[PDB]
Amino acid sequence: AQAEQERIRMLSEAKSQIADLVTLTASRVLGAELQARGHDALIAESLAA
Amino acid sequence: EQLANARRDYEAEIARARQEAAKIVAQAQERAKQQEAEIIAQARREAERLKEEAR
Repeated sequence: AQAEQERIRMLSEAKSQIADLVTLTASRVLGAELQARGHDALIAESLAA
Repeated sequence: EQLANARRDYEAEIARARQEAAKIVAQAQERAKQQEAEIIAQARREAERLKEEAR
């Protein structure tokens, strides 16, 4: 039963590391997009506050 | 002679019963130790197999 619990823990760790390894899948893409798609003057208008 | 024979027979019976009980206790202790060692080895092997399966 403890081995089954440890297997479930390893599955949860893999699920968490899927997002942890998705740090490079999102951060670099967002940086490149902000360098290219955002370009300059992409500050919108903070009229609400 | 009857008193001496009765005393000797009682002593021999007590010694034989004590020896039989000691032998039974030793056999039971050895069996329990062997079973515990086998159970520990089986649990270790099962844990290693479970870790390999998880990996």
